[PDB]
Amino acid sequence: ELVNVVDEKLGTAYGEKIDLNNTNIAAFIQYRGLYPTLAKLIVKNAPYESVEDVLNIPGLTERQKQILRENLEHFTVTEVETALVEGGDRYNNGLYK
Amino acid sequence: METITYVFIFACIIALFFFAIFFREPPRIT
Amino acid sequence: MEVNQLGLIATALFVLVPSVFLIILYVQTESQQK
Amino acid sequence: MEVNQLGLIATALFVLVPSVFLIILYVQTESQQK
Amino acid sequence: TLTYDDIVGTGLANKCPTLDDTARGAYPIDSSQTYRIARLCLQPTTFLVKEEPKNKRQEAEFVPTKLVTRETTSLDQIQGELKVNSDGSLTFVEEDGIDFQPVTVQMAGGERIPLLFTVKNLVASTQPNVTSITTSTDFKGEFNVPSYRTANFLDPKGRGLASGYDSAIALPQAKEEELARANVKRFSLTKGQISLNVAKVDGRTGEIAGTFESEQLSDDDMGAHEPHEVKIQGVFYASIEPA
Amino acid sequence: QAWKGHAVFRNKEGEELFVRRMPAFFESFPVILTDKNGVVKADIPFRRAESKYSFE
Amino acid sequence: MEPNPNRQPVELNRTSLYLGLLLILVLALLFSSYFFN
Amino acid sequence: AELTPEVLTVPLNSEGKTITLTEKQYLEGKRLFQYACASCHVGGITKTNPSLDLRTETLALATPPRDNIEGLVDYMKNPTTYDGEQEIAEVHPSLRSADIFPKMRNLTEKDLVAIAGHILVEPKILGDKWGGGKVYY
Amino acid sequence: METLKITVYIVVTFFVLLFVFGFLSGDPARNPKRKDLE
Amino acid sequence: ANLWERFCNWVTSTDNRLYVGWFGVIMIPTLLAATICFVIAFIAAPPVDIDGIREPVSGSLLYGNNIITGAVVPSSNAIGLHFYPIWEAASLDEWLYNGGPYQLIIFHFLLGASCYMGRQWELSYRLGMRPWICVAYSAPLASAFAVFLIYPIGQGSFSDGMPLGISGTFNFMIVFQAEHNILMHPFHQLGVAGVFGGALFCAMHGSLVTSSLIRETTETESANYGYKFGQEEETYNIVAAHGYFGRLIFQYASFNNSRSLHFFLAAWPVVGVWFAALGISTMAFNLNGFNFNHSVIDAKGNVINTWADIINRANLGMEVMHERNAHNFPLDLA
Ligand code: CLA
Ligand code: CLA
Ligand code: CLA
Ligand SMILES: C=Cc1c(C)c2cc3nc(c4c5[nH]c(cc6nc(cc1[nH]2)C(C)=C6CC)c(C)c5C(=O)[C@@H]4C(=O)OC)[C@@H](CCC(=O)OC/C=C(\C)CCC[C@H](C)CCC[C@H](C)CCCC(C)C)[C@@H]3C
Ligand SMILES: CC(C)=CCC/C(C)=C/CC/C(C)=C/CC/C(C)=C/CC/C(C)=C/CC/C(C)=C/CC/C(C)=C/CC/C(C)=C/CC/C(C)=C/CC1=CC(=O)C(C)=C(C)C1=O
Ligand SMILES: CCCCCCCCCCCCCCCC(=O)OC[C@H](CO[C@@H]1O[C@H](CS(=O)(=O)O)[C@@H](O)[C@H](O)[C@H]1O)OC(=O)CCCCCCCCCCCCCCC
Ligand SMILES: CCCCCCCCCCCCCCCC(=O)OC[C@H](CO[C@@H]1O[C@H](CS(=O)(=O)O)[C@@H](O)[C@H](O)[C@H]1O)OC(=O)CCCCCCCCCCCCCCC
Ligand SMILES: CCCCCCCCCCCCCCCC(=O)OC[C@H](COP(=O)(O)OC[C@@H](O)CO)OC(=O)CCCCCCCCCCCCCCC
Ligand SMILES: CC1=C(/C=C/C(C)=C/C=C/C(C)=C/C=C/C=C(C)/C=C/C=C(C)/C=C/C2=C(C)CCCC2(C)C)C(C)(C)CCC1
Ligand SMILES: CC1=C(/C=C/C(C)=C/C=CC(/C)=C/C=C/C=C(C)/C=C/C=C(C)/C=C/C2=C(C)CCCC2(C)C)C(C)(C)CCC1
Ligand SMILES: CC1=C(/C=C/C(C)=C/C=C\C(C)=C\C=C\C=C(C)\C=C\C=C(C)\C=C\C2=C(C)CCCC2(C)C)C(C)(C)CCC1
Ligand code: OEX
Ligand SMILES: [Ca+2]
Ligand SMILES: [Cl-]
Ligand SMILES: [Cl-]
Ligand SMILES: [Fe+2]
Repeated sequence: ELVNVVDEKLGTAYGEKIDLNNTNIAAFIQYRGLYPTLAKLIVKNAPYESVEDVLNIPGLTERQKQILRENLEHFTVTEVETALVEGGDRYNNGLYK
Repeated sequence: METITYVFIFACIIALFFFAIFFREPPRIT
Repeated sequence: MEVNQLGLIATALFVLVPSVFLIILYVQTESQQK
Repeated sequence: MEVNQLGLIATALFVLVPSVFLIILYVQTESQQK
Repeated sequence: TLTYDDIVGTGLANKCPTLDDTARGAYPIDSSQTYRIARLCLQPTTFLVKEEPKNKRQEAEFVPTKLVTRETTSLDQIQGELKVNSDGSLTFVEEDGIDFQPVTVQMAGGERIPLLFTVKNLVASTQPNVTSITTSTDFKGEFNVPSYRTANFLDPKGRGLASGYDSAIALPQAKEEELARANVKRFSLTKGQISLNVAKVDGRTGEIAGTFESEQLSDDDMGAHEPHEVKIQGVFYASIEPA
Repeated sequence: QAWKGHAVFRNKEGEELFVRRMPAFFESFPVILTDKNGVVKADIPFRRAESKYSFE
Repeated sequence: MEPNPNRQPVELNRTSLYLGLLLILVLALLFSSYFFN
Repeated sequence: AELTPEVLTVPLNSEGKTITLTEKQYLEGKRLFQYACASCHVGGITKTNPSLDLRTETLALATPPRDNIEGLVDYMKNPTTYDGEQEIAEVHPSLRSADIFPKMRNLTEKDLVAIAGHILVEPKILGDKWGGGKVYY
Repeated sequence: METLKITVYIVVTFFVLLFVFGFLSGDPARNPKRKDLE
Repeated sequence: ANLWERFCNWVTSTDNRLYVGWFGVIMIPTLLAATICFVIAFIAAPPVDIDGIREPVSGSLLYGNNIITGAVVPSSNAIGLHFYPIWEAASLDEWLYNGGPYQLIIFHFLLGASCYMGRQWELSYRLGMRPWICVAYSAPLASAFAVFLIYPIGQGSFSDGMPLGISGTFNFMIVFQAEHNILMHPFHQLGVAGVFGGALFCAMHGSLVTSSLIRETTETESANYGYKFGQEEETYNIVAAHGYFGRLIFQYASFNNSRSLHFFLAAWPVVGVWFAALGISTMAFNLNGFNFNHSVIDAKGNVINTWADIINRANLGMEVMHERNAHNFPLDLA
């Protein structure tokens, strides 16, 4: 029984929040202070077993840690989807304006 | 069968070109 | 390809019938007295 | 009925080609001088 | 020393570096030192495709094919960690580089076989106790083969995975079930395997060269048909460095 | 597509039975099985009411 | 060009037309069943 | 509809203060924006980085906030990435990099105010079209 | 494929030479009226 | 006469059923090669990766096309303007995959048609005619050059040449509209005036001449028999024709001079089509149609759409949908 995995993923938290394991990096522009520095660090250090694990990325400033903490309510994690993360698509998913 | 039809019609047209040129009724000054 | 199975006869008669009409008229023209 | 789908064009051309040959010949015969 | 203008349009740019016949030395591994491959290059010379068994169900063979996508096939500028393991084996952990090429080859009779020839996320290991890399060293390991098309790719009727229609819009009232495999795009991710057989070593420079053979699946057209099995053979080159 | 393999027919006693082959002349042909010596052991009966040789 | 003397007129009278059409149509009526099969 | 004083009234700072631009300032703003910015920011988008636009909400969520005259003027003096983390004058037009972006050389403080005001007023007029890209053309 | 290449090159050169030398062969003189155009 | 002299006499012979001539010496082999390659490809060529993205497009009849859908597909975008003769390929299979037939055909065709034009001059010279029929032929020819050579050059790839096929032709047109807004370009409008006008004057002229034919036949025979090939007397009454058309509009809007009339008949479509061709050839360098997108603005600054903007929306649909897998970056710059 054949499933479109992206559509299916849209029915998980991926469709509701920024998925640290899958969502393309431009989504981090949605919230103050995340783009591009933290966005880059997050994508680079993905996947994460839980949202809070994002606080454990090495080299972070106290400022960066606080911004992340203020933005945890906007993050989620789901299983890594090959279709969303191959091709460097997390950095450029072929969508512009 | 479609392809056969198309190529056939084309070939008929080319043959027609041949007859229309070399076996035309000759123009004659009266 | 899943073509219309009547396309062949349609095309064939489309070519043949008027072509034959014309050949009949031409040939019966040629055989008239000069 | 599951007939051969070429039976129609086969029969049609079988009838039409020689019939046409004969009609051509007859008509160009009639147009000849009496 | 050759420049771009010397190389451009010659075909040489799709070739891996070679080492001359005198390069039969040994490159010492200091197990206290960390190492990297600074450049891994793979130049395919033959693509073989496993014929689909007639139904006799004997051993279907790999048959030769003709490359139609020209000299666009090599993987290069690949780099990654070269770990020294506790048992003295070396493990290459591919990090980055031009580690894939779409390639279309053509079978006898005309069938075209697209594949993503790749070593993405390659993890290849030697035999234990390799105190030096020699012309007797080999690497064997596996890699990832993602879908030949990525998720945005749209088929000729506009259907796709991450984009596109989800139905056969040209057939508004056709029964969907028979078309499901075409309507519902799927993203393949499979494993490939590769052996690197070192034939030449420059002990002084850290350069090694040899032959490779890889095995992987070809394009499955986002789940529309069964992929073919491909075996790729060619030559390789790598520069080992302390890092 | 493929050879299914060679079919060997046997009765309940384990004797090998051989299907009588169709000669080219016949558009249709009955199904009759004999032993190695040509003695009838099995068939597909037309009329069943007095069948003695059914596969069953 | 100088004309060809081997040329002959061709004829088919009406009776021959009717006979021919009869032949063709009856042959078609006979064989058609086999063409459709 | 008219280009009223209310439309031309835009936030001066983050502290609730507004400034009312004149019609001539708006025109100057359009002209100077076209002159210095539109090559990349035509219609409110960004051609060399479409992920970042000139929509007011986006500017509001930039660091430091850019959804006011002051934020935009400072940006035009000392542009940063969207999170404020690095200074990008070296690859983005600014007064600070007027040496390498020569069109910024004749831009005055007044000019910067006018451009900023254009950036804030235009979406009040054009709505989704501003920063919308081709979808909304 | 080298032989095809050489063959085509030779053919093309042949016809081109025919064209050039042909128009060089007193073409202005080849008309029904005034031929002395030299 | 020696052999060369004899050969020259035959080549330029006015008695050949079809004139050969020196232009014909180049034209014949090139057009034969182009024709043969075209026909063979159109029937039997395998799909071609036109856009260089390993997404082969089937053009030939045997690979699932009919006459309307069929084409010889343009060479790969990966090739660009590189010369891709058969011998640059490692194999015919490669040559075919990458669209070599397209280059072979269009190059032989363009050479051959240029020679066709020269040949028209040449024969006009041999027959003691005035020489400018070929100049009229320069109008369609230039247009072919525009779509097979100049546009590819400007855009940097023969993959952008017009495909050799009916639907491929339509593809080329739609994409051209998307990328240059050609309808809004005055050279294309002049082209349209050229062909609409050409047809109008053709029908008009036809109708007036036909209308003033002098009675030479009975009602039971074709009026065409009223004219005999090579007769000295004109077959219609131009004074009556002019008398009619001059009253239809007004006297001075009608031609009483047949030569002036026929010159007009030659010039209108030829000049118009020259402008069409120059339109394609200059949009080849992206000097595009008029852009009145958001030209009309109300007092507040609200955009007030005009028909140009609706055109713009259609153009947008075309732009975003064409070659759906070829673009990785937001702007289509060539
Ligand atoms: C009228 C004859 C004619 C002509 C003009 C061409 C022309 C062309 N064919 Mg060929 N072709 C021909 C007959 C001809 N063909 C025939 C009969 C065949 C069947 C055997 C073929 C088979 C064929 C194939 C299979 C292919 C071609 C292709 C080519 C092209 C490249 C040729 C080349 O590189 O030449 C190199 C030769 C020269 C540069 C000549 C230089 C020597 C002279 C003496 C110097 C002066 C020339 C100079 C350039 C200026 C011109 C003079 C002018 C001022 C009057 C070219 C478009 C290829 C193609 O189209 O690729 C896409 C290709 O694949 N052709
Ligand atoms: C009544 C219907 C109508 C009219 C008036 C026009 C009018 C015009 N069309 Mg349009 N067109 C039409 C229907 C019509 N079109 C249709 C149904 C289609 C298909 C959907 C098109 C498609 C079309 C296209 C694609 C294009 C045009 C364009 C043109 C112009 C040139 C047409 C031409 O040269 O024809 C040939 C006819 C002549 C050469 C005869 C002369 C005609 C002129 C215009 C009349 C002069 C009258 C004069 C003003 C009266 C003064 C009297 C004086 C003596 C006192 C022209 C302005 C073109 C354009 O946009 O130009 C800017 C263009 O590109 N038309
Ligand atoms: C009413 C609507 C309308 C009209 C009247 C036109 C009319 C025209 N269109 Mg336009 N077009 C339209 C709508 C319209 N278009 C729209 C809506 C679009 C957007 C989709 C376009 C997009 C468009 C494009 C992109 C182009 C045109 C062009 C043209 C012209 C085509 C004719 C030509 O080029 O002759 C010139 C003659 C030729 C091209 C023929 C060359 C013949 C060669 C020399 C010989 C061939 C021999 C052959 C193979 C064998 C012969 C038989 C054998 C037995 C001998 C013409 C001006 C084209 C153009 O202007 O070309 C210059 C052009 O490229 N149109
Ligand atoms: C689509 C429009 C169009 C076509 C197809 C066309 C076609 C033709 N016009 C000719 C002539 C002319 N056309 C003229 C004015 C015009 N012609 C126009 C529009 C057209 N004219 C317009 C609008 C005008 C007004 C300006 C003049 C003034 C002339 C002539 O004097 C000339 C002629 O002789 O008229 C009878 C003929 C040239 C003969 C030749 O070169 O043989 C050489 C080629 C041969 C024998 C075969 C080549 C086959 C090739 C190799 C096939 C492969 C390549 C093709 C391009 C593939 C095309 C595929 C399509 C699907 C696009 C040819 C029948
Ligand atoms: C209810 C009411 C009150 C009723 C009252 C009616 C009352 C009686 C009216 C009287 C008063 C009246 C006159 C007032 C007029 C009102 C008003 C002006 C009406 C305007 C109507 C209308 C829009 C005018 C349009 C103008 C006009 C029709 C434009 C088209 C004409 C066009 C421009 C011609 C130029 C083109 C020219 C180059 C054509 C030649 C090319 C082509 C024809 C060659 C073919 C050819 C030509 C030959 O030449 C000959 C020889 C031959 C062989 C030949 O092949
Ligand atoms: C599939 C790949 C393989 C391809 C192979 C094809 C090669 C063909 C070679 C065969 C040669 C036989 C041809 C003879 C027929 C002939 O033309 O004779 C007719 C006359 C009579 O010849 C006349 O002949 C006379 C003698 S006699 O009458 O023949 O006895 C003589 O007096 C006179 O000088 C002479 O002109 O010849 C001429 O008028 C001059 C030759 C003109 C031929 C030009 C061809 C133009 C082709 C254009 C390309 C477009 C094609 C697209 C199709 C629409
Ligand atoms: C305010 C702007 C400032 C000015 C700037 C100037 C701009 C340059 C203008 C260009 C000048 C044009 C000169 C024309 C002369 C000429 O053709 O003479 C040749 C003949 C002479 O007329 C014939 O003249 C004959 C006498 S004689 O030959 O002149 O001696 C006579 O016998 C005959 O009856 C008569 O019809 O002209 C004609 O045959 C009739 C006119 C036909 C129109 C020609 C134009 C070509 C077609 C239009 C182009 C198409 C454009 C639309 C696209 C589809
Ligand atoms: C692959 C390409 C194929 C295209 C080729 C086209 C095929 C053309 C076939 C031609 C056949 C036409 C026959 C001419 C028919 C015709 O002209 O006959 C009359 C004809 C008389 O000829 P005459 O010598 O009298 O000269 C009269 C001339 O005007 C004839 O041109 O006799 C013959 O032709 C010999 C054959 C006798 C045929 C008699 C049979 C008819 C009896 C009825 C049979 C059906 C009913 C049976 C009931 C049980
Ligand atoms: C058998 C059969 C088949 C069928 C097909 C057919 C139908 C065939 C045909 C018919 C046809 C239809 C054929 C043909 C061809 C044609 C011709 C043969 C023509 C001629 C050509 C030429 C010779 C000309 C040339 C010229 C020159 C010289 C110069 C220039 C001009 C011209 C071009 C004119 C099928 C597939 C079913 C199956 C198998 C078998
Ligand atoms: C439909 C049908 C199908 C198909 C069919 C076919 C395919 C046909 C074709 C075949 C064809 C395709 C026929 C052929 C032919 C030919 C003829 C009948 C003869 C001739 C010629 C001639 C008559 C000419 C004359 C000449 C001229 C040209 C020049 C000079 C010299 C001469 C006089 C010699 C089938 C059966 C499968 C099945 C069923 C149905
Ligand atoms: C400064 C320049 C340089 C150098 C230059 C060069 C040194 C070039 C040259 C010189 C030359 C060396 C040029 C040319 C060519 C010539 C001509 C253009 C020829 C033509 C031919 C004709 C036209 C003839 C005609 C005809 C013939 C074909 C046949 C018969 C008749 C007649 C005689 C009429 C370079 C590039 C390094 C770099 C940049 C700058
Ligand atoms: O290839 Mn045929 O079309 Ca001239 O633009 Mn860019 O490239 Mn492609 O897109 Mn749009
Ligand atoms: Ca070894
Ligand atoms: Cl957004
Ligand atoms: Cl497209
Ligand atoms: Fe006329």
